[PDB]
Amino acid sequence: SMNHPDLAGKVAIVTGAGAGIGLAVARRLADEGCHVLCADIDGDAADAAATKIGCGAAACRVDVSDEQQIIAMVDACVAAFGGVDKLVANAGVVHLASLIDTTVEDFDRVIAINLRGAWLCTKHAAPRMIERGGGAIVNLSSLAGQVAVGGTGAYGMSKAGIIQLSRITAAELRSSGIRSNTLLPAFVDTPMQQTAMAMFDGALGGARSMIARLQGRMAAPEEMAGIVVFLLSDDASMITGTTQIADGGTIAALW
Amino acid sequence: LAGKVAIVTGAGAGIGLAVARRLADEGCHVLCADIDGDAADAAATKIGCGAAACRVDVSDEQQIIAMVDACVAAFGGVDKLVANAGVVHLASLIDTTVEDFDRVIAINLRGAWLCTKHAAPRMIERGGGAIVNLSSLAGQVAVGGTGAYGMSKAGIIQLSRITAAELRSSGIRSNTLLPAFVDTPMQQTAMAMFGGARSMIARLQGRMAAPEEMAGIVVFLLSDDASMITGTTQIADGGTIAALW
Amino acid sequence: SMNHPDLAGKVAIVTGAGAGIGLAVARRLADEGCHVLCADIDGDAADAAATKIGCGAAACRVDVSDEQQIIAMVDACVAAFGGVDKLVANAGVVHLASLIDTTVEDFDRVIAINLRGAWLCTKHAAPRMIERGGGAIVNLSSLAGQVAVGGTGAYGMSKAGIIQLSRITAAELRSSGIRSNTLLPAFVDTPMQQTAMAMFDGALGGARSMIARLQGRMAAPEEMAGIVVFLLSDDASMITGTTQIADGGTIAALW
Amino acid sequence: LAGKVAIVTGAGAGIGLAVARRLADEGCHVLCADIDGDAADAAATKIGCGAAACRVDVSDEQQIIAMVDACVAAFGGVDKLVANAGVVHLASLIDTTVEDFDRVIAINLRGAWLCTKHAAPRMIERGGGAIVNLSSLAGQVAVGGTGAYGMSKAGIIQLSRITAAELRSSGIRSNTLLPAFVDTPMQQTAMAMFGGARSMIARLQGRMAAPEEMAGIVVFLLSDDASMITGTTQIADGGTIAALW
Repeated sequence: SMNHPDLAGKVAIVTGAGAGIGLAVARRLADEGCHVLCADIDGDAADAAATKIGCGAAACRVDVSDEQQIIAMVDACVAAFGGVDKLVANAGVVHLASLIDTTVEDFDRVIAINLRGAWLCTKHAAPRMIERGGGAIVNLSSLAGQVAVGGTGAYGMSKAGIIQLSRITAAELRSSGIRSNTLLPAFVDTPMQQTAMAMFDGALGGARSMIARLQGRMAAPEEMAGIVVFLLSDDASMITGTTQIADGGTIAALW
Repeated sequence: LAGKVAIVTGAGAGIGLAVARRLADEGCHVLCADIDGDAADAAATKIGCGAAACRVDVSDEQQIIAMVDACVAAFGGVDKLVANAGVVHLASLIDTTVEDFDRVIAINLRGAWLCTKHAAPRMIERGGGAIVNLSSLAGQVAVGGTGAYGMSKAGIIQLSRITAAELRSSGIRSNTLLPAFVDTPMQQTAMAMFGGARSMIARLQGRMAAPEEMAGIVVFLLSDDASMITGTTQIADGGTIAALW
Repeated sequence: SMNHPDLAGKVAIVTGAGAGIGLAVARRLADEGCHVLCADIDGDAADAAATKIGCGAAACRVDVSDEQQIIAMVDACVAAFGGVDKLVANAGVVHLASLIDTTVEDFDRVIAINLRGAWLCTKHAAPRMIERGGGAIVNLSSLAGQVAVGGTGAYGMSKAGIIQLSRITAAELRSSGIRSNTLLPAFVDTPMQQTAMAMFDGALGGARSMIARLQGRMAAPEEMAGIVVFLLSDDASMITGTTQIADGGTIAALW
Repeated sequence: LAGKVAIVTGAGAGIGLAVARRLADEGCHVLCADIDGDAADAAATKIGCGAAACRVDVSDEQQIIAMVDACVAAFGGVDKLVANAGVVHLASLIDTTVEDFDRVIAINLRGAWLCTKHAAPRMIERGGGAIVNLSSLAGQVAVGGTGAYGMSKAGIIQLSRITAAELRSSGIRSNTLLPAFVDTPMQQTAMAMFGGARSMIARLQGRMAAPEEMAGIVVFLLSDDASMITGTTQIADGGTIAALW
């Protein structure tokens, strides 16, 4: 576990901060001296995150499928802490259906919340970062956005779109002092994926053994948070437009 | 590929037209689908050899279903699909509007998916088939201005992988073609917003590619010569991303 | 199966043309109207390939670990057919050992034959191609050169080096009219890999079932030859410095 | 990382020196290995805090074995390894000689492998460890002139994957760092053969990177914060390959 003094007094917005990776990201950032706006679709969970964290952190409710609500989030961060230095777009949904059974309604929702949402956070965060002299962004994608996982079509399509979001953000805002990188976790112990791992094949492992074989073990959300906080830090001054693979080796070999 | 039935979306102009003509030269029955019915008819007419024309708005699932059915009615079934329908949009990430984002995704990514969603069951009925989704180098490397476009093209790259994955056991293959700079009306309009176009092309890619050059790759990807190629991202960029030029 | 009239009367050198992918490449090229020099470490196998093929094709012996022998190969192709338009570097060895047990002697041999060999073929082929107004090259690598396969360290290191060979060849010779691309087959029915698949784990599939799960089925060498001949053709005019994955989907998903 | 033991090859100058100093700031015992013994001593002396110096020619397996043993003797064992030793060579693909190719491979690729070969058993004896192999953007994207160099750097990228694969169950992680343009003597000499250096750097990467900036990534990759990062190729190129610049 490493420290970053460049993060003391910085302001960060974390979306999906109510549970899992986002709650883990919010708490780690607070411990680095950040002012954190914990945003979530579930208003109570957001309040509860800020309550767990302390460190003067604040909460707000955001449905990242609505642009106006994203604008109101950034406004609230500015009004609570004076500006915006860091962004972690982590809000998202998982959806499971074969590619040929997925409905348009489901696809639209998954693209709106995941892809359109991550973009809109960058669209309204970045202007405020430019005023501060630069900033850092991490969008959470998934291994399913670069490698196929059966049943994750819509989801995977949205998560691929996020991987490219970071590149185009890096390209367009590097001369404004802004960095953007994508984090690709594989299998993490969080409520969001617990819905997903209900997927049980004709074999009794297949989640438990699937995950052990591919990744070695289940990942703790805390292990993704240390990566996110590194990527937001000045130790990552030379890292922009990259896909950070944090999959415990999953795609490094034939397992 | 003689005797095979192919649907090509955006067949009215550009790569789609070169792809349709080229599949026709290979003995293939071709349904030319386009949002412009006159371009569709004009293409089918230009090609001549059995090709049918069809008007499709790939933002509308119902019309995509009708297009596949039209191809079954005209030709018996469906063996090959080339999803080339698309739109370009230019605007910075921060100046892009929700409406333009939604429309670019709807047409490019959703449309490409829906085309596979409904063509694939017909390929299953035939014992298998092959899909080539047309994306862009801009779906993998950021070109400034091309946010919503690029994001949608990136998602198509992933469409092909998930398709290949779930449908391999049904004998269906899917790959993405990533052209860079090709002489087409869709692009020429785009590129006309000018390290500017002319010299970038010469330097990265060597010269502008013809739509025909792309067509011969599509056809290769659709053929039994590509029988062990599936879920891949095919780069036809003249070296652009291979080197620091 | 598709045709290419642009290949009639073209001259191709195929190394490792005695068996497997190379024999398959040589025979397909002959059927496209190519003059083929079938080169192999095993002189008899080379003669026998040219004998199977007919079509005026010729044979020569080459140990691609020796530069002089590579020079003599190109000389013989020039003397037999007048020049050199196409190259397929396919000569190679497989070696199996854990990364920590591999000897220097074994590493050196595997790098010399695979990596140094493919390079040297390009070094002495390319000048002759430049005289003809351009040309095409395919180097055979392996999925093991981009993804880890346990026991293939040296081999995999050499095969990665080949993937980059193509990029640097494309870069340096594009303005001379020369294209270079790498083919990455996974699991093919050839004698070269049959040594490899003797690798049997604590489970009875593990080759048979390993290969079915990952790739769907065993690949026929003929299926790699159609890809090589495409890549050498003018239908690939816009393809240079790429890694052609012909793995039947192996790395497209979590299998 | 306090209390951990690290071997850094090529610690005498450049990224290696920044890596050694930076691990020292983190409470880590460091063996500074370099082909130049004076640079090794000078580095260990500059750092001061327990660091030992060691002369190594990574083309020679026997000296690599002695280096690991020296680190065990000095500090008890080995937890971390940073293989940064290397040489640059410039020559076109067709003008490169077998001798220069052999030497570049020997030092860069073989040397990096041998360092892992012998350090890893010591990491196993400790319950695990972490490796960072230093490669180059030139190992993935072709820079003209850099053939043998690039080929060797590409192989290192694969070293890290096979290492991660076979050694994950022993608690060992391995990753590659791919810097682009960093202000170091090794590079400055290289880059001095001048779309030329100054402007390419500004355009692709934004500015030249400091060796320190690279060091902080190495340290991150060696830390328990990177506990779910293994077999990866870490890109620290300031955006170079993310966009068409």
